[PDB]
Amino acid sequence: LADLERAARDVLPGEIFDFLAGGSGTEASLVANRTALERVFVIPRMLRDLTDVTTEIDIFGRRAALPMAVAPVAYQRLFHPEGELAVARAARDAGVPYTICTLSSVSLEEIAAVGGRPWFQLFWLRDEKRSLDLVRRAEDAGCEAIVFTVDVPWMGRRLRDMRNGFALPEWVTAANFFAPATWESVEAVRAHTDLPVVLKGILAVEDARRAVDAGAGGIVVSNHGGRQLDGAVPGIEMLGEIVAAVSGGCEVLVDGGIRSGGDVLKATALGASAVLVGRPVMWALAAAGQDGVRQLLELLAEEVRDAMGLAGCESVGAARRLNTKLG
Amino acid sequence: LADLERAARDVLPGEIFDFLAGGSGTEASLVANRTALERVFVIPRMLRDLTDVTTEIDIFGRRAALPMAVAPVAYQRLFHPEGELAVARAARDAGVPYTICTLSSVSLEEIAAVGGRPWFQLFWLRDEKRSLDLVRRAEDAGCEAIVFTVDVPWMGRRLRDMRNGFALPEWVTAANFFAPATWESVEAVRAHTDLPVVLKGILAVEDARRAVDAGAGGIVVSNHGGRQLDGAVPGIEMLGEIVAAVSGGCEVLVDGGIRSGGDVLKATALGASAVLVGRPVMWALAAAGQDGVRQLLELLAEEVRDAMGLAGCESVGAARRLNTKLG
Amino acid sequence: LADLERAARDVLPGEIFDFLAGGSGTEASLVANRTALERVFVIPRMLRDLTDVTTEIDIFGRRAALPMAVAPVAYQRLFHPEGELAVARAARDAGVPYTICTLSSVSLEEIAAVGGRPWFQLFWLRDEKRSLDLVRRAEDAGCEAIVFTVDVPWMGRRLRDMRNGFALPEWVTAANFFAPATWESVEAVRAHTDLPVVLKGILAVEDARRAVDAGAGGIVVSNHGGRQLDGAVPGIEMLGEIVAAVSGGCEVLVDGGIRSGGDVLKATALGASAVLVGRPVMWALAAAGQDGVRQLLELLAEEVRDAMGLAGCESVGAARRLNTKLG
Amino acid sequence: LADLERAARDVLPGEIFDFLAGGSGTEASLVANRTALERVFVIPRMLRDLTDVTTEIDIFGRRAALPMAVAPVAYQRLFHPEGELAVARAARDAGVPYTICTLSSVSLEEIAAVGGRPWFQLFWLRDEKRSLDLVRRAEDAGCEAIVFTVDVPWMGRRLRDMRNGFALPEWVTAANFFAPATWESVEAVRAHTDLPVVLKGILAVEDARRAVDAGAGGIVVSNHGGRQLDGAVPGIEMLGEIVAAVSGGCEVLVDGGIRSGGDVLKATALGASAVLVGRPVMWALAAAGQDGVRQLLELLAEEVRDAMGLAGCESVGAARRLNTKLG
Ligand SMILES: Cc1cc2nc3c(=O)[nH]c(=O)nc-3n(C[C@H](O)[C@H](O)[C@H](O)COP(=O)(O)O)c2cc1C
Ligand SMILES: Cc1cc2nc3c(=O)[nH]c(=O)nc-3n(C[C@H](O)[C@H](O)[C@H](O)COP(=O)(O)O)c2cc1C
Ligand SMILES: Cc1cc2nc3c(=O)[nH]c(=O)nc-3n(C[C@H](O)[C@H](O)[C@H](O)COP(=O)(O)O)c2cc1C
Ligand SMILES: Cc1cc2nc3c(=O)[nH]c(=O)nc-3n(C[C@H](O)[C@H](O)[C@H](O)COP(=O)(O)O)c2cc1C
Ligand SMILES: C[C@H](C(=O)O)c1ccccc1
Ligand SMILES: C[C@H](C(=O)O)c1ccccc1
Ligand SMILES: C[C@H](C(=O)O)c1ccccc1
Ligand SMILES: C[C@H](C(=O)O)c1ccccc1
Ligand SMILES: C[C@H](C(=O)O)c1ccccc1
Ligand SMILES: C[C@H](C(=O)O)c1ccccc1
Ligand SMILES: C[C@H](C(=O)O)c1ccccc1
Ligand SMILES: C[C@H](C(=O)O)c1ccccc1
Repeated sequence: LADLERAARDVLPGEIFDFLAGGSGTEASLVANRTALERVFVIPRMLRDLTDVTTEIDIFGRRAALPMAVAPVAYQRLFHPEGELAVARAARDAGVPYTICTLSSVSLEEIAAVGGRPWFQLFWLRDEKRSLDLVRRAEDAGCEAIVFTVDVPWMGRRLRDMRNGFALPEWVTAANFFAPATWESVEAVRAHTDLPVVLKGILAVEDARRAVDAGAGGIVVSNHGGRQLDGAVPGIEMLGEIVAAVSGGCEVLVDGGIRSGGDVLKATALGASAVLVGRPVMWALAAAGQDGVRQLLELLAEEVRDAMGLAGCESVGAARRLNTKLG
Repeated sequence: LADLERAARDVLPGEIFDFLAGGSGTEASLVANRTALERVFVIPRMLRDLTDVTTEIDIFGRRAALPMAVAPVAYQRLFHPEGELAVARAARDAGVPYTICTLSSVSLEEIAAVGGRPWFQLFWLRDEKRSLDLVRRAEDAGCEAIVFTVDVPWMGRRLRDMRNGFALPEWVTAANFFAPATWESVEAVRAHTDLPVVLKGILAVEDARRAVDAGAGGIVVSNHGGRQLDGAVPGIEMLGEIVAAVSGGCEVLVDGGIRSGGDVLKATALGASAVLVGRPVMWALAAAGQDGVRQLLELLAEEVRDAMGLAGCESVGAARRLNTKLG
Repeated sequence: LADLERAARDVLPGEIFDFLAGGSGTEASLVANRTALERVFVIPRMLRDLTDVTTEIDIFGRRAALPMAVAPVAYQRLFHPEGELAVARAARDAGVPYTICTLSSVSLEEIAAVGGRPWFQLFWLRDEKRSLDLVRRAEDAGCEAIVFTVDVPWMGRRLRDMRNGFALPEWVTAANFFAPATWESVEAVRAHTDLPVVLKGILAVEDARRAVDAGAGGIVVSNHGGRQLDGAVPGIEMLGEIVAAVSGGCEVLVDGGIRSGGDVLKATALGASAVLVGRPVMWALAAAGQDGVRQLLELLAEEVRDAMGLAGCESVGAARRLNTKLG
Repeated sequence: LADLERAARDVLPGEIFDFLAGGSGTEASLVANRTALERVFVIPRMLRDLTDVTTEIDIFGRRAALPMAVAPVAYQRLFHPEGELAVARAARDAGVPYTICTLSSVSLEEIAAVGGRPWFQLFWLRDEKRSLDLVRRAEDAGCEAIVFTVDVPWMGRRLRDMRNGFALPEWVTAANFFAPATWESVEAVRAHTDLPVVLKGILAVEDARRAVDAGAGGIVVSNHGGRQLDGAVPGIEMLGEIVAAVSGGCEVLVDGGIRSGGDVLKATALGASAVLVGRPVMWALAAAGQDGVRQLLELLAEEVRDAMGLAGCESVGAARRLNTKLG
């Protein structure tokens, strides 16, 4: 919700609010994530049984309360002193998976100890052995999926951060402590874990197909929130094509700009299994810590149920069968 | 007309003007109703006989003076002290059907006693028997059609109203005194009345077809003025597809954003039998009571005749055969 | 040119500037005339012989210096005291046809006496005999074509004029001194003159075809400058379709929003034989009388030649064979 | 980069900043060059080997460091006292071809003596012999290609310059010291040089094909930065069609609005061999002379490499095989 964004702008130092809000380049891809969702209209169905509307899904072996997970966002102590623990606690209590980052400001084992349904996001290290160590650590700690970020051979050029000369406060560190990943890297991860491997940052149809062929359990259709290639298509504009191409071969998630339950409904109707949400979770953390994130997740939960029922869907499956029109 | 909107803003308390003007969510569907009409252009015909231009139609057994009816709008005493009686009187005198609401602030029997061509809008009650009682009451009072609202399994989230903490003044009540409706509910209504049943809030083509199959006498292609699902397609964007699918099997009405006789002409040219008009009627009621609504209906009548003749149509039938271009 | 518009706003009384600038309704069709031209892009050709670029055309038996004529605009004494005589003189000297109006503020015989290539615009009178008298007068005076306006069964609702309570100054009159025209009216005119009859205000393809069948020598594809049906498609959006349908059976002119030589080039490339120009001619008349109109026509002549040659066209015929892309 | 534009506005006299920034007419084609690029989105590829990303290309017999050359811009002493020598030096040092203009404010032999990879832009003179002299001079001086400008049968109408009454300062001259070029002119140039002839200002597909047939070694798909025909399509909107039509028969360059490495990537993905960059180079020259241009070229080099790798391309060839989506 947009209320939370203003609250976060008030509390955070400007340069940190910019690290959070910004995109790469001219921010064309950042803006397009929103434009893309705004142009999607749902064709709701009427007069269906709504006696037992449920927003639950099963994904990567487990039930989730909503078709949504908290996206990986590095260094969450930048936003609140409890950082990742505040968010992970709120996510647990909401029944939403939480993605622990490779660049988390609290150790992955500490965040996993919170409980809930933790996933682990991997950045490939120069050193196949350390990469595979991180994976093994995550698995030993009870993470349920490996979200391999594949869109960051190196970081995008964030002009806000360069303009600010933004740097990590010395009170924030990479508590778990890089090279471009390839398909060979994916295979090394797949061969070393029994957890589902989910490739995050896929936009081309042939890469979605190859992800299935590679043994991925999922993909996240994503332009990294407009922070990587400036001019990369929004994931929501590729999603329907990608869902058709994989034809049920893996879960297909999407992110970028999801700001309401209606947006979740749009993504579902375009064929997404679930969405990730990034910036809004951080606005809520900045504004009110754990209880802020809890309130955000409850509002999203309400909005998703509302939208589903208004659209005649008693389940997320039904929402996936909704048609859309581009406006 | 837009003159009336400003007049109403001046006279009404802010929170009531917001209950009236607002949509759900981000108001995306509210804005899109207008955008959709603005992008439609008519291809007028020339050099046709206009000696006897008539705006009359026959609908649900009766003549109407224009291809238009007053939409159901709950609690019209919110806008003027004479509420529904002022509007119903003006509608009668203009030869326009008036839709009496389930949530009317004057009793349905009182409004029907005004005369004219009253229709009755139904909200389904938890309790098939009370629902069917309302229907029987309406029929006994001389209502000519049952407008079953099928897009409100529960109310949309109106953020204006939540922000205002808007509530009914204790001087406005539901003078006729809820559960999600299904297709079984439609059948129960159809089996209990000889009046045409008109399903209001249809947007999917397959729901329009099923409405015909269900024995509806009409549908209203509608996103509830942008007040229900935020992100629901505008009815005007579905209308041509829907008209083709039903292929004369029931009357096909449309609403949402109709603000002029030219807009009526656009809807007709897209295949609508008639339109509903909501907010403008309430602006006129707020501004000048019965005579306000009369002046609005006379202006609309003038604008419809003007537009028709400019477009070479001596009858509404001819207007339906006009072609359009999207701009 | 836009310089002239400001100059005219300065000199004219507000209500007269509004009679000139305004459209009907919400001015949707007025704005769309401009939008339509702005979205058209020309694909220029290179490396062609331009040794003898000519902007001349033959139309309705006679040479014209440019593919352009002055549109019919009633009551030109509203804008300058010399009214129609100032404009007709400038047009003559530029080699541009001038359309004398039925509602001219100087008599048709006086304006024709100026010389040049006068056409005569007809409004159909209640009274076939008086209509045919006007036609005969025009023909006896040496007018070369009858421009039958077919888009005014009655006048559009000009809200600017209603708001101003605009009325003709008693010093402006209809110096030549109404009913809806039909196809029978066209035939009566065609049977009573040997001059080419040009139907002005055609937008539907089937009306363009029927115009040919009816023996018209031309049509003007036009929404009457956005002053008749509000929501009528711009002529420029129908032109290519219309040109294809008539397949050389009559001349096909266009008007609405032409504001430069580049706009003339766009219209030509879409298949127009020539354009009409209305409002700009009146801005020039208001600003500087006869010499104002002369300067406007010389600027347009320069701009047309410039655009043609830049686009590799040594003749208007070649310009008609240019391709376009919609942006 | 946009930083440089403001810096240049500060330092340059207004009328010179306008000679540089302006387009012809209403500047519709100038704006459309930017719009066109902004609507192009790239579909990046992931997980490819990026161990040796190279931005180098071979063109017209020689290696270039980037798929980019400095566009021909007349009279560069207008912007800085070192004019063309400052730019040519920076280009040399960056490994970017520099296009020497026929209307250069330093002699072509002086600029060629700088070294690097100089090309020579030709304007056709009234006098085939002088034209061919210029060509021979360029060839004798070591220029590697002849960029024949074919979109200037005469200059466009630059309203900024007419409004300013802009004229060359007497301290700027055409140091190398006109008629419309035709296909016969192209042949005369082709027959008189062994250098590749590159036709600059092609927009029609059939002109691109005829350029190949004529023995051109390249074309530049271009609307001359919006300075020639106002309303000419942007080159970027024709590029994909043109690349398909020539089917490898010559190099296909593009210009107009390229303002970042991401823009270069878009052009490549649409099929361009390379781009030209005009205005930005002049902003950098105005702001900081030779070192300004060097800094611009290093920033562009960084941005091109960044974008390529983010998009999974280890070479420009790979970038050409990227797909795009129009937004
Ligand atoms: C401050 C910030 C940090 C991020 N850090 C990471 C990261 O460490 N790993 C990752 O895969 N994605 C990262 N992302 C991208 C998000 O996972 C997600 O793709 C993007 O934020 C989704 O868009 P949304 O923020 O619009 O909801 C980050 C995003 C932001 C805004
Ligand atoms: C204040 C308000 C109250 C409404 N109440 C009802 C209602 O009780 N029943 C119903 O079916 N629709 C209701 N509607 C929706 C209208 O019938 C209609 O679909 C919508 O207003 C049409 O759009 P328009 O207002 O843009 O003309 C209401 C609309 C407004 C603005
Ligand atoms: C003040 C005014 C008066 C007009 N009078 C007439 C008229 O008497 N007869 C006619 O056929 N068209 C008339 N028109 C329409 C023009 O002939 C022409 O279709 C329209 O002005 C073309 O558009 P433009 O003004 O954008 O160039 C008039 C237009 C204006 C602005
Ligand atoms: C001030 C100026 C002068 C120019 N002079 C020439 C010229 O002498 N020869 C030529 O072929 N193009 C000329 N051009 C056009 C450029 O070569 C190029 O096509 C255009 O600038 C590319 O667009 P960009 O400026 O947006 O990068 C000129 C452009 C500008 C802005
Ligand atoms: C992936 C993520 C991002 O900001 O996109 C990131 C944040 C900080 C440092 C490295 C990467
Ligand atoms: C005009 C409207 C819009 O884009 O607001 C629209 C919605 C759905 C499909 C087409 C157009
Ligand atoms: C259907 C209608 C509405 O506002 O959409 C309504 C108004 C007041 C209370 C309930 C429903
Ligand atoms: C450009 C114009 C508009 O959208 O204003 C248009 C009207 C009808 C069809 C296409 C375009
Ligand atoms: C046709 C023309 C017009 O304004 O469109 C007109 C002007 C004055 C009076 C009648 C008609
Ligand atoms: C993007 C550009 C525009 O509309 O400015 C365009 C010109 C011609 C064709 C398509 C797009
Ligand atoms: C081609 C170029 C231009 O400005 O487009 C030019 C600049 C000055 C003088 C002549 C031509
Ligand atoms: C909505 C978005 C945009 O134009 O910003 C888009 C990007 C690529 C393709 C279609 C739409």
